[PDB]
Amino acid sequence: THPDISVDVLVIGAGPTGLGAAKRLNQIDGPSWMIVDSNETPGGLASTDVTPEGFLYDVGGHVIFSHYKYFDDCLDEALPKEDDWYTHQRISYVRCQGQWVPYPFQNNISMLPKEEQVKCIDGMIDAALEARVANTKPKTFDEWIVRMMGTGIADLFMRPYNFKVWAVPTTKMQCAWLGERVAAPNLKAVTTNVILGKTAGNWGPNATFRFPARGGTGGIWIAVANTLPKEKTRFGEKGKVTKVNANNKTVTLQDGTTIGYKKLVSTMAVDFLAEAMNDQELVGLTKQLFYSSTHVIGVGVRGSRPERIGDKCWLYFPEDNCPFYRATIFSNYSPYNQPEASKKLPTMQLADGSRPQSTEAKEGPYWSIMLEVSESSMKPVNQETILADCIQGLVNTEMLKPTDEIVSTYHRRFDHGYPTPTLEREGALTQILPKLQDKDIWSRGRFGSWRYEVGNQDHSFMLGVEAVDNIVNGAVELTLNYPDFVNGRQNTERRLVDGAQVFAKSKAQL
Amino acid sequence: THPDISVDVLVIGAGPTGLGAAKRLNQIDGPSWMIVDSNETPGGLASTDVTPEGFLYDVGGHVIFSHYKYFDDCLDEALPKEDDWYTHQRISYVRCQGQWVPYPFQNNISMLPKEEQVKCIDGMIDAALEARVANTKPKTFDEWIVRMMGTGIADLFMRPYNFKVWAVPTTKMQCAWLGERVAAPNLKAVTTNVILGKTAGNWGPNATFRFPARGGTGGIWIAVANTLPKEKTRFGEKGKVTKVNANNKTVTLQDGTTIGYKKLVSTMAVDFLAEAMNDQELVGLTKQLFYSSTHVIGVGVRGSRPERIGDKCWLYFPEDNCPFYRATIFSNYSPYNQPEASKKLPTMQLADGSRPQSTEAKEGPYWSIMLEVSESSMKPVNQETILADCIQGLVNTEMLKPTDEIVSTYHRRFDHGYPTPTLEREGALTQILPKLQDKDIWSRGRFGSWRYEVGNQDHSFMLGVEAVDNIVNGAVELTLNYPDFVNGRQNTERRLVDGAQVFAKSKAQL
Amino acid sequence: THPDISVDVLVIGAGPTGLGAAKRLNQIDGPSWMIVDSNETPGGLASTDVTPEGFLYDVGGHVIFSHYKYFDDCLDEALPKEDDWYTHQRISYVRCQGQWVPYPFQNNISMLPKEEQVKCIDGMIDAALEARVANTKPKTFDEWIVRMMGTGIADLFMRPYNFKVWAVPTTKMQCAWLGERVAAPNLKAVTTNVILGKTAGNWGPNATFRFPARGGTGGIWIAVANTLPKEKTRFGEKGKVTKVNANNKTVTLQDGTTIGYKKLVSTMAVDFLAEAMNDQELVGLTKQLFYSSTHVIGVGVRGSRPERIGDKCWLYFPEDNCPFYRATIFSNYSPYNQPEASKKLPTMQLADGSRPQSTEAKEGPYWSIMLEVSESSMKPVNQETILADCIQGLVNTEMLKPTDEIVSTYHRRFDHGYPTPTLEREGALTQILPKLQDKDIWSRGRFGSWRYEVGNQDHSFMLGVEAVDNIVNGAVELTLNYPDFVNGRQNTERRLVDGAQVFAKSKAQL
Amino acid sequence: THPDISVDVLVIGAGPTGLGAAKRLNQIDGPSWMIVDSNETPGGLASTDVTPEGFLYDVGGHVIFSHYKYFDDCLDEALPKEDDWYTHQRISYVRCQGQWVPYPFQNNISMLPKEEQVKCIDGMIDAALEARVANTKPKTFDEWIVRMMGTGIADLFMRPYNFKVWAVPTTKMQCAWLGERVAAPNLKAVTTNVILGKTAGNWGPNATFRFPARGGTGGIWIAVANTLPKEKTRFGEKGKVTKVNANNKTVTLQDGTTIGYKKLVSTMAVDFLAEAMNDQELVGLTKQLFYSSTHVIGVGVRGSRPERIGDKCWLYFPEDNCPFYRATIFSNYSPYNQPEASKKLPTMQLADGSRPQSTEAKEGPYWSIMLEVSESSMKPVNQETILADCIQGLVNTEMLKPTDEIVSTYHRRFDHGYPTPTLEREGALTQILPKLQDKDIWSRGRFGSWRYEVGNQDHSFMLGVEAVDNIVNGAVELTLNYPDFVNGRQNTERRLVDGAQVFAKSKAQL
Ligand SMILES: [Cl-]
Ligand SMILES: [Cl-]
Ligand SMILES: [Cl-]
Ligand SMILES: [Cl-]
Ligand SMILES: [Cl-]
Repeated sequence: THPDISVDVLVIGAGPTGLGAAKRLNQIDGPSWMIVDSNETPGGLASTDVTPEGFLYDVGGHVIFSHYKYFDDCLDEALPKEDDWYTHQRISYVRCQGQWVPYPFQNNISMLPKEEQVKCIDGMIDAALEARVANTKPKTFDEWIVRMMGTGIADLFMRPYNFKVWAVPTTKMQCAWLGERVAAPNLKAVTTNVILGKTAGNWGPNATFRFPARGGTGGIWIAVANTLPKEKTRFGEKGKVTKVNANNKTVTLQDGTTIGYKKLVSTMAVDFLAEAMNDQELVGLTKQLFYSSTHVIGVGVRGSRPERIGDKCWLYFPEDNCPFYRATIFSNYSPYNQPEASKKLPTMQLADGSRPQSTEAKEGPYWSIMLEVSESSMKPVNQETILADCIQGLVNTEMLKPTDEIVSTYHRRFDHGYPTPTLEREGALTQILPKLQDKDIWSRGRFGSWRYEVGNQDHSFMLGVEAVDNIVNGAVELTLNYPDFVNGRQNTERRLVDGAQVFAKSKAQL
Repeated sequence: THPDISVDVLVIGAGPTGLGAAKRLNQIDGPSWMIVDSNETPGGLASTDVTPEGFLYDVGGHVIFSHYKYFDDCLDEALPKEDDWYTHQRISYVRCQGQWVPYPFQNNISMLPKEEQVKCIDGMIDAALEARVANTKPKTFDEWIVRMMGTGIADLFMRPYNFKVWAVPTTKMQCAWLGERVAAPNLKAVTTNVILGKTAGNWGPNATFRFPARGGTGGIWIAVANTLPKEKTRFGEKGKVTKVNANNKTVTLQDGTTIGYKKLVSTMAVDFLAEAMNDQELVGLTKQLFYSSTHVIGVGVRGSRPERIGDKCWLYFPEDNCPFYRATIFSNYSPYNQPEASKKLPTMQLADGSRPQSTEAKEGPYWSIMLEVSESSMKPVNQETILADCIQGLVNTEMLKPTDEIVSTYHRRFDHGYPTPTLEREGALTQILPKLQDKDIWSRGRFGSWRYEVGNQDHSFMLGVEAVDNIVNGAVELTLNYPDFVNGRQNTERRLVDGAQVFAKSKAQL
Repeated sequence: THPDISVDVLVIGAGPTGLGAAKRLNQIDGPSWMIVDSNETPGGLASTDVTPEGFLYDVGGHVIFSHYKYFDDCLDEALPKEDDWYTHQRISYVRCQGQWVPYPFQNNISMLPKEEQVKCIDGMIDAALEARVANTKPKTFDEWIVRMMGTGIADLFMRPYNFKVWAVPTTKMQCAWLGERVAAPNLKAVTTNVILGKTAGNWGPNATFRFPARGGTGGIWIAVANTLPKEKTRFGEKGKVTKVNANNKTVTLQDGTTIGYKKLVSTMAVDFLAEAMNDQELVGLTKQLFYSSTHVIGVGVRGSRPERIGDKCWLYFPEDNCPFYRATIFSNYSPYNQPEASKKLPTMQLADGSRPQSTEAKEGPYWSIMLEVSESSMKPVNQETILADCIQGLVNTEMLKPTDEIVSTYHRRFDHGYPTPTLEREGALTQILPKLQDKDIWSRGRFGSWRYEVGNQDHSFMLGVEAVDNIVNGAVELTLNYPDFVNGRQNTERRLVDGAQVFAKSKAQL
Repeated sequence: THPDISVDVLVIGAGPTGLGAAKRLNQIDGPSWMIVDSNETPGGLASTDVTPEGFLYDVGGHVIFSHYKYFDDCLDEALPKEDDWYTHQRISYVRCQGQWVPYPFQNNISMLPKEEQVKCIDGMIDAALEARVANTKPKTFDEWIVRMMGTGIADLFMRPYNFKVWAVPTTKMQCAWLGERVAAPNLKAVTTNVILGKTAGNWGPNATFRFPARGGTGGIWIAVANTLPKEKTRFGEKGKVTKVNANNKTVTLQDGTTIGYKKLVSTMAVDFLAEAMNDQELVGLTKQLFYSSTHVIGVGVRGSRPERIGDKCWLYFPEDNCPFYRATIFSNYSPYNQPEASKKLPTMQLADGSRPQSTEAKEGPYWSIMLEVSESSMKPVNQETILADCIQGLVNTEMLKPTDEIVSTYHRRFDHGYPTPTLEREGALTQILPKLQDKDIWSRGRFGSWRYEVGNQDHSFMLGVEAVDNIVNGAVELTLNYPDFVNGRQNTERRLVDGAQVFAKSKAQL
């Protein structure tokens, strides 16, 4: 019995990974293909939301750094106009003992209190000496931290912060993922800065970045998707997958529709995929994986951007005076992430949690703060108090004065927020993924393949691109299996226009 | 003024690298292409000669170990029959002080004289203690050797042997090339074997290998070339490139024929290429490279295979009692590498150099020995004596009895034999290659790109495949730039039939 | 009330330590002095017993190596005749798995079975690598052993043997005592000998030694004692100390005699001394010390010296097939340690424990074996079976054939045999000794000061000499407080005739 | 032919070493002895001079830290009255870049400029990392310095200062001598101090010291000499040795007197001694030694003690703005080192070298500065200028205002000042000293035995004491051969009243 639809390559999910697949499928223009998503708006976790008050919020505050020229190509194609983008410098700090320590923390001990400087420089001297002699490798994230930074910085920042964000102890995570995530501090340079009182916040791929002028980051993915042939997309309730029959290569949609595929690129969470397959073995396997949920909190506030806030981009909060691990001055990325000054809005509450002296709609201007709070079986959070707790936290960290007027609030919980690089992860993935591929199913993405090291938007996008390129041109999936390889190089070879398309164009013009 | 011929991609050279380009160009079947070679017979350095007496000789005794499924696919296509191949186990030894030390030498100290064992175990102990503390990297091949094996093994085997093959002292070479070439010995394992008297000759990719039943390895490349559209090839005097005009992208052949190209894949020696471009800058750059010439000496001998020879495949000769660094019992690979026993041949001489007691043509059977002797500006060789010196060497090493009857002899000198991994190499290549690429010229191959670590038949074949794959599909050239990456994995993704071809075939079906 | 006798310096005990004290007191001939001992025969633990059958036995088999010229002087004086001494070369072995391994064990791995050689060479490699990097110090004897020899040699010899002798686990002992006792094996030299099959039994002060022709080592001390003025000695029941009144410096003897002293040199076991002082605090401190008792077993056997025995001097037994840790072929030291061949003796029993076939007194010649067995609260021994058990052990270790005729037997238990270098030792001694000295009591000797590293006869002799030299001439007690100092040098300065006596002699000549 | 005088032991030189010998010869009161010196006043280099203006100057500013109770006893005997001594605390600083860095320099990096702190903390970090792994020993003082402090502190202080004092480059000196002279800095402690801004100037034996109320240190040795039997001393021109006839053990004095000896304790510089012996071999040997001369400069200045000067005791000057390596505020040690306030003196010059506005004799009070300048074949110094140069330096280092009134000046050059611990030293001494002893000559003292490690007054005194003790009581000369042993312990055994004298006294009481 024939399926309602038959394609060579079926793409499930229209987030960055899925759209990457679609883009390369569309570029090659060889096999037939189709992309579906239960959401009417493509973008997935890289989408932007809006409060009724006109405040925009990305899903946690997303800053792009591109490792791939291909990813750049597709962005330039979607938002080609110069004024589609703003370019910014990374102003990042960590909140430690009343003071803002420039990112990364481990490289800026100099901004700490004297007593704390001691504990830190001590830990590093120890670690540098043991390292001069070490011949074994760190078994856990935690060991790596101690080995690389010493007990001083471990206890002061690394350990408490990482629990606050991963929702699992540092001793429960693996060490291989953090090539380009965590900076290994040089003893000599660190003490030199302590002596001099200088800073060093240039480490990391976040140096300088682009942000879309309108629509938040979610705008990019809407623009990218628009380059696809509408009839090959199926977004909304009509595109919600409810069943995957690996054995006879057919997917079933919510509305009963059936799609037949030769090859399946799934970008939904691999545990949901296992469920949708009714494959008991895979379900059990995926159940060995671990993830944290993410609460994204949005706070719209009236007033000119306080000088105390300055041009800070994102801030890290290791201390326990606030529930959130990171905050972003989202209003700094684009003036279109919040209403214009002329827009009149009533004050909902003051930062201290009290009623405003006036509930009349007043003018702005406005600024915006975006928060993230992790959740897991090891770190539960109370949904009905988290917004209030977050706002208090903003007070406690002197992000807001208790008098500051709050004009808009945003709170949304994303079940699958972070794929946790646990000690167990690979043992599971090295079974799950191979077994899926033996069924002609490329499971890829932040939760498709579950590898955070390679879980950024560009990474995800390329996972989709490279899956297709593997399916069609026999390309090695570098991003999936070799995070350090792709992350350590400039990937310039693959382009939105490869030789193939050039030669075909010229043969058609004769 | 139009050229006689115009193709999208022109391939110069039909050795493995060139043919690799061809097979993928021919597979993709997109851009137009053409392949030329000055030799009527494709195969390059991987081809086979035959003496008038019917004894075959490869260019030094070639053994195939594949790192790529794609390579395997093309061999299977060209020689699909089970009985087209022989599969063998590596029986390799090193000749040291009257005894046969199993390969690798450094892993079998137990087979040496007691006095020599001491010198070696001592060396390793020292090295192992300094390694426990070392934090810098070796600057030369020689340092690497000392660090990894100790002075004992360095002076006994490594140092003398490597000069005898590379034709340059170990102190003039770089350390980066030897990932899978030189075995780093483990002190405990080595001494445990010395105590017990056990061996360990399983290290290396050569464990089990296959070899063509007929025509030598050259038979493979003739077969592979036959799967190409004949009309797209131009082999022989008609295909000899004499001039390359990079500025207007046209090549000129010996017979005056002009060929225009959009992309050039050049597999000739990059120094010859620079010469053919009349590009002074590149000629100067290429002259900073270094290579050794290779003398291949063949000796056909009458008699049943001596038990003293046994099933030995190839043998290493570090000592100075013979000029050759290696010997291959070529007759062991295939019964068709030498005449049948029923064939009658006259004896040309005895191993000791004297005349045969009888110049009548007697029967066999026969066995065959193939020698290699290196030459360079640092190690000259006398061509008119080398054959004789080699035969004497065979006597001194007890490979031949002074009474053994020589039936056939072979000697040929190949100017460009080994691309020497000198210290200066990369300094030159990282200038030569990029500058060539800016002219849309992909120089690839054993001398096309000059990197030995990736200079085997499968490496070369792939260098060509990947050059095309980069030109057409924007694939990254992994084999060229990341030897250790391609050598350390199973490269299974690229196939002689990719999804592209499958999907196009099914689209033409309906 | 005046005491019966009053001397300036009183010496309790006429072992080597006491005799040393006396000899220098007598040389200086300044302060008045006196030496007492409960034994009619001076010598203490360095005395010799005789069986009724005419078989001599030292208290464990004593071999002199002199660190002091002073010690040499007194022996030359006591036994000045050339033929008073025999000179020997140390032939020492360790009984391991049916074989005799030359001393020291850790230096002769070559003589072990192959399977065991591997275990050992492995341990040493591990330890050599850890050592290359170690920066801390060993906390226990055990740790020291591992660090210096590896787990292989530790489990095979060091750990089992050291318990067998010290009667306490190697984990319970300190590491500082073994400067010149335990050899630290060099990895390269060891493996070099395993490869070649050579030996290395020259390590240690025991190389070549001299032994008294007559009266066992006990003869020496009788002779030394005879050079003292008889009226200044009091040996026997008349010289047994029963009370020490530190407060009014008066000693009381068994026969009621009281002796007044200004300075006391006590060479009795320091725990006995505290008891004799009725000093509760010191008693409590001394009880923190630990010692092992020694069983000395003597076996006289009929027959020419078996060739299997050869010229072996002393032998170490780490295995558990015999209760003794060491055996000495005491008959080898001097022909006068056992009866002449012409002497007729009845056989008491056979080595297998059976009755002899003849109980008539037959002739010799004879040889003699001396054994040692340790006892402690951690290692009890059954006195009534130990002799039989020892004789069986001599059979199991093939020291005796079950047929060998045993002519004489000897067994005596010395309560204070070895002062155990426990972890707790120095904590107690650094209180005990100074507190005793504050009372003008120099407690010195193998059990007077309780320090094994400095507990040989010469050491003890010199402890007494230096004690007196401190009392009279303000000399620093080097042997007591700096074992490594005196052991690591040639002590040539102090002589039996110092300038003092030379100048006095010359002033009396005028 | 008999000598005019005959003694058992003859002592040449009445500095601290000679007087040490005499004191013990006098205590023992056994052999006959006699001490001679070419100076009417005993003290040697530890004697005091006086300027006509009434200003005292030690030979460089001598500060006593006693390692020996014996030394203490003799000083208590010579100067028994409480008010014979002043007790002080070590206030010591190093002059670096306009600031006073508390001694030791290496432990107080915090007091440096920020740019310099970096250079130093960097060097230590490097050093600490190499030390974690080092397994060889330093071949020179310089290497020791680098290894122990880093190139930072090496270039800033150690290297320049040590040449400025030793008159030789740090690379020309040996490493063994500096157990208690140079402090090995702990990285963690140093950086902790840099961070906190704290100090640490307690390291060293100089913590708290005592100084003779009257007569400078010279008063001590005058008082000590006075305790000797006058008739056994021969000081002055009458005591000047001119010949030493080692072969018939007779010494010849200036006035022709001949002294026969049995043992000779020579404290004159061993080079002069070899000369006096007319022993060619020893002359050659002694010429292999090296020494630096010492210029002592004394500056008396009118005025109350400037607050700028404070209670500083001695100060180190590594920088090249002054010729002197050390300065002492001698006036701070005792009020009797300079005239009383009431004394009237004319101003000789101003600190700037100009004439005084008034040559009338005005009152005080006064203060005194003592400087030291080194000289050698590698570092000449111009005698006629040095005084002025030194005064200028005092100006440059802001020790003196150019207006300060200089009342008195002192300058004297001591040919033998410092025995240089050169690399060659021991190779010479280990021949010189033993060869001398085979002749019954004990050469001892700062230049008698030439070892600086053990060349302070107490060390010297004891070298003499121990020499006599070796001659008479067969005592080991610990201070001569084991500097580290004596320096690292409290030497409490040898006293001015030993048991010997006590017992002899009580024997004569009966
Ligand atoms: Cl070529
Ligand atoms: Cl006792
Ligand atoms: Cl019998
Ligand atoms: Cl002198
Ligand atoms: Cl004036």
